[PDB]
Amino acid sequence: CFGQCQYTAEEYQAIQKALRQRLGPEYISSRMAGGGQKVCYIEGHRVINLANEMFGYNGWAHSITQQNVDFVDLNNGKFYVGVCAFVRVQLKDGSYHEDVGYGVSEGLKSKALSLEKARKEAVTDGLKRALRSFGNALGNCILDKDYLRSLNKLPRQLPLEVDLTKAKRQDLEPSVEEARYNSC
Amino acid sequence: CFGQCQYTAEEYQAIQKALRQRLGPEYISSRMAGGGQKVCYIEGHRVINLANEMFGYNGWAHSITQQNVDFVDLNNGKFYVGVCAFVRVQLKDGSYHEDVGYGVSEGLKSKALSLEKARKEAVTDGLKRALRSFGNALGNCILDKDYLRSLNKLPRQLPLEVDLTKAKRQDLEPSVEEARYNSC
Amino acid sequence: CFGQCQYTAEEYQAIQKALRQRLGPEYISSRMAGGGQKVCYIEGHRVINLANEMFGYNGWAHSITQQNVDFVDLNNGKFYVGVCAFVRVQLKDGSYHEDVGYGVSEGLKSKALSLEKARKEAVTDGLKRALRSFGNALGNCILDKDYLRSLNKLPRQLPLEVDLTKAKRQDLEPSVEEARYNSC
Amino acid sequence: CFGQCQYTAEEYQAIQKALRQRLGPEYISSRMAGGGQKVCYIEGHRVINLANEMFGYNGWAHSITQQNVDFVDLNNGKFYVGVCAFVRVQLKDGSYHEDVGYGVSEGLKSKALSLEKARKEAVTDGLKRALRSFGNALGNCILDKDYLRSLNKLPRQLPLEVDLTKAKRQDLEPSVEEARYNSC
Amino acid sequence: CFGQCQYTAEEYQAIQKALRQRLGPEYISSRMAGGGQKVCYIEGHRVINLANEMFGYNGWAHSITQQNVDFVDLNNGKFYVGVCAFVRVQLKDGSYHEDVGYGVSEGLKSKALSLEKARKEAVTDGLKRALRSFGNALGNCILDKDYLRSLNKLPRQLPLEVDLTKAKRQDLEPSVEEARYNSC
Amino acid sequence: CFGQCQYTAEEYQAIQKALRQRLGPEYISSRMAGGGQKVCYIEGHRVINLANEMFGYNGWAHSITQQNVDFVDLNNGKFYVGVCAFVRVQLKDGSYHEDVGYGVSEGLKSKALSLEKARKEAVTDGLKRALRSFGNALGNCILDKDYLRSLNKLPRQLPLEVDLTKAKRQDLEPSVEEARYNSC
Amino acid sequence: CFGQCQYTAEEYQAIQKALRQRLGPEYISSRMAGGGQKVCYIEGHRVINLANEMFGYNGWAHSITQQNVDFVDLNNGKFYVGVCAFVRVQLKDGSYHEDVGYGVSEGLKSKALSLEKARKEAVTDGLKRALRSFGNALGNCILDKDYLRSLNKLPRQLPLEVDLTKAKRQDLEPSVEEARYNSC
Amino acid sequence: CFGQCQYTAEEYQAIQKALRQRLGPEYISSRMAGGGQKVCYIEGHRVINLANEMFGYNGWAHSITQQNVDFVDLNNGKFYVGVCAFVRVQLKDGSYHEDVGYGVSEGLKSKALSLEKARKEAVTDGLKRALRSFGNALGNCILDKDYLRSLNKLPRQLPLEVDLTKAKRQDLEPSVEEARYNSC
Amino acid sequence: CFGQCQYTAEEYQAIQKALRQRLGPEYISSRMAGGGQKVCYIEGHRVINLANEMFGYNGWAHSITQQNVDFVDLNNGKFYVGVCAFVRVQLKDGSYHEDVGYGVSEGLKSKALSLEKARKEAVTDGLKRALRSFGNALGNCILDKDYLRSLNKLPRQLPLEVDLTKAKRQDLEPSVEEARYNSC
Amino acid sequence: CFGQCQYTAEEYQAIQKALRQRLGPEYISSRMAGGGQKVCYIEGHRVINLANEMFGYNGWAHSITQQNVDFVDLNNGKFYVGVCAFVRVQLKDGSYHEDVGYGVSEGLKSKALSLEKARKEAVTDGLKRALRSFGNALGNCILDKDYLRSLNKLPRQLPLEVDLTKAKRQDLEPSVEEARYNSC
Amino acid sequence: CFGQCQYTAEEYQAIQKALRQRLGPEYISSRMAGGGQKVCYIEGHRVINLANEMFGYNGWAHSITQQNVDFVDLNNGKFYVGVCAFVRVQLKDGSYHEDVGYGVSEGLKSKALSLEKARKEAVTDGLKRALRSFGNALGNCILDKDYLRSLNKLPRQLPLEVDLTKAKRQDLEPSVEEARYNSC
Repeated sequence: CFGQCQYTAEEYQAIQKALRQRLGPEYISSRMAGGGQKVCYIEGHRVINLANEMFGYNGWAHSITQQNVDFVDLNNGKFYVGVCAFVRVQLKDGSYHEDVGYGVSEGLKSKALSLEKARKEAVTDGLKRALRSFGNALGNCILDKDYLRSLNKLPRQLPLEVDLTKAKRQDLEPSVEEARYNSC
Repeated sequence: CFGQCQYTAEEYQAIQKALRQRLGPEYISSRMAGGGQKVCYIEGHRVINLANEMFGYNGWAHSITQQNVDFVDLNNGKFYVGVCAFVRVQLKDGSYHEDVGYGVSEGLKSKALSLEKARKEAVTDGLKRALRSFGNALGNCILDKDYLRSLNKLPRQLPLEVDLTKAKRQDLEPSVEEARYNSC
Repeated sequence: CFGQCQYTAEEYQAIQKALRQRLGPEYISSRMAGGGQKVCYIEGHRVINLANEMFGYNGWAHSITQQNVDFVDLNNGKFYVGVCAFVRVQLKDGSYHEDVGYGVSEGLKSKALSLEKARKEAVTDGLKRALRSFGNALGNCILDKDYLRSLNKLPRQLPLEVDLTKAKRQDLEPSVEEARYNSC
Repeated sequence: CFGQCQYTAEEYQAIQKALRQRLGPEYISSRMAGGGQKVCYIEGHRVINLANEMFGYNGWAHSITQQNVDFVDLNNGKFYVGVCAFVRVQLKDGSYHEDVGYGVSEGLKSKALSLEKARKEAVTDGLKRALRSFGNALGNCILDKDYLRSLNKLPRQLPLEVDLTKAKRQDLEPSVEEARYNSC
Repeated sequence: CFGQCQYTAEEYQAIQKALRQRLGPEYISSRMAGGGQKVCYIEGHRVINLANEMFGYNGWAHSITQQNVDFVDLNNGKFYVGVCAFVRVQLKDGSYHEDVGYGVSEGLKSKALSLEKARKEAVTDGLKRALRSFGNALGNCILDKDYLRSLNKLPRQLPLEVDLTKAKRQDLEPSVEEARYNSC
Repeated sequence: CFGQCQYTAEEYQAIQKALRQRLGPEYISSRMAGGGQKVCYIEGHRVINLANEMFGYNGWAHSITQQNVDFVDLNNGKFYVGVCAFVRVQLKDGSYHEDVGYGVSEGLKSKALSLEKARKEAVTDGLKRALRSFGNALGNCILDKDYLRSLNKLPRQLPLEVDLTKAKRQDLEPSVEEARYNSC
Repeated sequence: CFGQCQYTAEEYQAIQKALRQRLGPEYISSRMAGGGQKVCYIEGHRVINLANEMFGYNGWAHSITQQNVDFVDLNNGKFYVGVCAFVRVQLKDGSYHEDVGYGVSEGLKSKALSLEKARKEAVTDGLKRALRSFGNALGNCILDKDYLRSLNKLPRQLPLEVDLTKAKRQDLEPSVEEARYNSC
Repeated sequence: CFGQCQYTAEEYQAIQKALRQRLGPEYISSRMAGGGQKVCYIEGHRVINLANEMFGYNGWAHSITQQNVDFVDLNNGKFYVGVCAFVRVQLKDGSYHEDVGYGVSEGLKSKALSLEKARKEAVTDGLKRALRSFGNALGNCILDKDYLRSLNKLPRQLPLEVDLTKAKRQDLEPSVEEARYNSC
Repeated sequence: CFGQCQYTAEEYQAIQKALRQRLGPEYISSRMAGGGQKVCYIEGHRVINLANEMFGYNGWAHSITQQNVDFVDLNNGKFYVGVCAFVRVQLKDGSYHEDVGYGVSEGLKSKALSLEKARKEAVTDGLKRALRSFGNALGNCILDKDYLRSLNKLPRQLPLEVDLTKAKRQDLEPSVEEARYNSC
Repeated sequence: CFGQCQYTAEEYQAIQKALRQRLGPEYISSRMAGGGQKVCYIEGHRVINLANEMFGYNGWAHSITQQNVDFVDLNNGKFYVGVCAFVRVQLKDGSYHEDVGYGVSEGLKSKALSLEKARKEAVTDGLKRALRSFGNALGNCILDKDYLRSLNKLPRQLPLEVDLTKAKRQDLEPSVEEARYNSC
Repeated sequence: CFGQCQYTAEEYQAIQKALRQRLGPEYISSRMAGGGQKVCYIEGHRVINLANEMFGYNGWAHSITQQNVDFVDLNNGKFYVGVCAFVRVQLKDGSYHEDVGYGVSEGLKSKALSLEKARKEAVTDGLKRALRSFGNALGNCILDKDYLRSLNKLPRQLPLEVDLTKAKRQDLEPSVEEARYNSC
């Protein structure tokens, strides 16, 4: 089952070589840090799809080992919420990587929305930081300074328009059900 | 049993390819956020059916690892309830994904109804966010900005009328019972 | 034993296809919500029989993982009781689904009756919401808005009179005892 | 041992078909609810015998997972006692069903008798509600409204006189001891 | 060992048929309830011998899962003691039944004697109520109203005088020791 | 080892038949209850020897599952000590019986002696009550009223003088050591 | 290993027959009870040697399951210490017996010596009372009243002088070391 | 799986020889310590890539065994946060190394950002210090004084510009998916 | 390994016969008890060597199951320290013996030295009392009164001078290393 | 895996002989103790490399079993921090050694830096003291007084300049990757 | 692995005979006890090397089962620290010995240094006292009074000068690495 299967040599080399390279300009987005320069990051769904495409959708898993609210402060009617989360990512071979993410809320008035934002963000950057440890292709290169400098010297590409003419419009999946029938 | 069976190659490719694409305009609904623009989301039962159709009704499971009431506040006779829930979704191969959902209640007067809404919603978006990690087909594409922009440029389709002439009107299931007899 | 047997292909397809469709007008009942429109729901015993008929009487199980009284308030001599319950439903293959139900009591004067109602209702809607996740046939369709709209356009069928001429009037079960003898 | 043996096909169909039907007029008794109409129920020993006859005396078990006194109140010299009990019923195949029962005492003066009544009744309706989930024959039909309406249109049968000429008057069991000798 | 051996078909039918019938007039005794009619019950040793004779002396076991003193009150120099006990009875096949018994003391002056009576009685009716669930022969019929009415219409038999000419007067057991020698 | 060996048919019948009968006049002794009639009981060592002779010295075991001091009260310089003990007796086949005994001290001045008496007596009647459940021969018949009435109509036998000419006067056991040598 | 080996038939009969008889006048010693008659007992080392000679030095074990100081009181400069100890004795076949011993100190001035005496005595009579349960030869007969009466009618034998000409004067054990060499 | 596979001789010698040497001038960076000289260190991603390249991306894992906030102090409106983290690095053969890292924040005003920095840095230097123990190539040489002195005598190389013409611009990985297909 | 090997017959008889006899005058030393006569005891190292010589250096083990300081009192500048220790001695066959030792300090001024003495002595007499249970040769005979009386009638032997010409003066052990080489 | 492999005879003798000798003048460094003479010690990385070279990089592991801050004192604006750490070093054969190290900080003003220094130093000398127990080659000889005296009589060798022309300048490891490919 | 291998006969006799003798004058050192005579002891590293040479470097292990600070007192500016440590030494056959050591500090001013000394010394004499139990060669003879008296009558040998011409001056171990290669 999970955490027991042994990677084959061809699969090992494929995944290692694929993880060796860096990301392209489409993945990295930017934010305006408070009292700082432009901070480059990667969207959560981009890294998620990268994971399901590199290790397989059934090849990697992530769990929240422990999450606790660090603080909820009420200052002049605003809620400052800080939350930490421990996220562990495990492959199908048994390897794993555990890292901490932080969720921060400072502007919202409603306490419930503040905790919602804080906990969801804590989990999402926990996942990001835990997947970063597996190689450059999953998001390590964002921390490299020379890589960011080279990125700054690239043309600003326009966002791609999604061609959805072949999207999912009917529920029944004849191919998937047929394959599962052949597997049963 | 569950969490032990190994996915076959044909089934693996079928589910991976099916999870690769995005959702169609029928799945995404909209809400009017308080002091915000239109927020797009997916209904819970849509994602549930997507799960039972992609992995099989017996292929995926979800459990509530931990749920705790964050706060219940009484302000001038109204109840503000905020609840967090940890939901873990596991496939039949052993892979899993754990995520946090939040339930919020702010308008209801009765405390019992407020907690009912908060806990049920916390579990439902916990399930949604935990299933989002498995691919674009299960709801990841809702977070993509370009995908939403493309969706905004689509015609507004009328809701489909359900043809229920072949609904379930008798309890006895001759086909299911016969198949189970042949299996016993 | 339970949670270990593997579903056969024929049984898998039978149960999947049976779970794919929706329910008929006989199952859904209605309630008059306080300060609201007609709220449609499904009776507990209907869903129970649906479970024993779809998965077999020995094919599904449910347990109360955790139940705790959220609040018991005494307001001007009335008891407001709110209770939450965690219910886990497991099939014979190992798959499972866990969900939360709420029990509410607001009118009864006696505390004991209020807790009785609250806990029993909490468990019953916990079972309902946990069985809802297995497909449309077990009660998912109640949440679909288009399905409810189509239901509203149906004739109001009169309740069926139960023909009990073949009810259980003697204790001794010659068929069951004979079959168990042949099995021993 | 218990919870490990697999049901045979013939036994499975026998028990399923036997559980499919409903109960006869002899089983259901009535009570006069406080400020209400006639409430129909089933006696505990009737359901107990139904269990030992349907699944075998060694085929089903029940345990009290957790019982706690909800409240003991002293009002003007009377004791109001409310108790909850969690009862789990398990078959010899491993299937199980867990449900909550409530015991209520409001008239008795002595505290000890009040707790005796409350706890015993809590366990007995816990057993009833946990056995109800296995099918219509074990007591599910009591909750069906149309079934009760049909029952109201039946003649009121006189209670049966027990013919005890073949009761147990001697301790020694030659048949049972001989069978156990042949089994040893 | 215990809880692992499988009952044979002949033994199963013997014990089931023996448990099917009811008890004779010798077993049931009567008590004068405080402010009530005659309450019929069964002596503890009668049920104990019934157990060792029906399932074998090595075929059934009972344990006290949990016992706690509910209350010890001192009223004007008298001790009111109420105790609850959870008793679990298990057969050699693994089946089990768990039930609650209550011990009550209200007249004794000495606290130690009151607790002695309360705890011993709690355990004894715990055993009685736990053995009641196995069938009519072990004491279920005491709760049947028609059975009690039929019992009231029976002649009052005089208590039997025990013929003890073949009692145990010497310690050494040549038969038992010889059989154990042949078994070793 | 202990709790695993299976009783043979001949041994089973020997022990069952031996346990079926009642005790002789030598075993039962009498005490003068405070403000009561003559209370009949059995000495601890008598029951102990009965156990080692019926099941073998290596065939039965007893353990103290839990013992707690119920109360130690100081009244006008006297110590009233009440102690409860849970004793579990297990055979070599795995069967067991658990029961509660009480130790009482009310006259002694020294606290240490009072607790000594209370705890030792609690354990000894715990053992007695736990062994009572195995049959009439081990002490069940003491609770039978007709048996006691028949005992009252018996001649009062003089206590037997022990013939100790063949007592144990030398430590070395040539027979036991030789048998153990042959077993090694 | 320990608690797993099965006793052979010859060894079983040897140990049973040896345990059947009673002790000789040399073993029982006497004490002058405070405000009482002569109390007969057995020395600890006598019972210890009896154990190592009956079951073998490697055939029996004893452990202190739980020991707690009941009370340490300071009265006018004297220390009254009462201690209880739970001692479990286990044979090599798996059988066991657990019993409570009490240690008492009332005259000593130093607290440390009082606890030393109390705990050591508690353990020693715990061992005595736990070994008493295995038969008459290990010390059960001390509780028999007729046995003590017969003992009182015996001549008072002078204590035996130990002939130590063959005592242990050199450390090296050629026989034991040679046997262990042959065993290795 | 992980922690079970045995390293081969050729792989063992390869990794040992590779770990024997020291790092080149590109890896070590410098910081200006407060009131101190230039402090040399290694970037986190450099060591991460070194780990995935030396032991394989699936050959090493790291987990956070325990992390606790040492202190959060508020001094004149600034937050001094000190956090410790225990990080354990394990190879695929079972070997492991556990070490402590510290995260420090002293300048930031917002508490949430201070804890974010402190915890993330604590984990990152925990990983660094835990990987340092495996050899000189993974970062041990930074602590050698003579190595640092030799480094100071080296020319200051300009940072390398990353050639990203072959970066990751499309999601689909034909090579990885094909290899996984061949492995399934 | 330890606690699993079975003693051979020759080894069993050798150790049993060796343990049967008593100790010689060299082992027993004397102390002047406070306000008492001469108290005879055995030195710790003597008993230790006796253990390693009787059961082998690898044949017996001892562990401190639990040690707790009973009291540390400060009286007029002196420290009275009383400590208890539970010591368990286990043979290589699985047999064991557990006993309590006490450490006492009353004269020392420094607290640290007092606890040092108390704990070390508690452990040493715990070991002595736990080894006493294995037979007369390991120190049981010290408690025999007739043995001590016979010892008093013996000539007072002068202490033996140790001939150390063949002591250990070089570290390297050619014999031990050669034997271990032959064993590897 | 780790802690299971058995050392071979040749490897055992190699490691034993290598551990037998002492260290050379290059390893030992000196410190100026406060109010003391020159204190000789060994650098952490030296001992680390000695470990990876003697037992192999995959042959030894170390873990922090428990670390707790002993004290953090604020004296006139300075922070005195004392920390203890328990470090366990285990070989691949299962052998282990556990020892305590202490971290001390007394001069630093910032609390965070003080704890950083204290905990890191505590772990590093815990590792040193735990590795010292394996032989003279890993650092035992530092405690020998005659060895230190002989060291003082040696010429003061100049520190060696590291020849880094063959350092690690490229990430890709063709040899390691090729060996791992051949191992997969 | 460790604690499982069985000692061979030749190895057993070698180690037993080697442990039988006593130590030579080089091992024992002396200290000037406060207000006492010369106290003889053994250095820690001497006993450590004795252990690795007698049982092998991989043949014995030691662990700190539990260590707790007994007291830290501040008297007029000096720190009196007393610490106890439980040390367990285990051989490769499974045998073990557990003993307590004490660390004392009374002169140092700094608290951190006092705890450092106390804990390190506690562990070191815990190791010494735990290794003492294995025989005379590992340090038992230090407690023998006649052995010490004989030692006092020996000439005072000058400390040996260490010949370090063959010390460890290069890291690479060709012999050890070659042997490990042959073992892999």
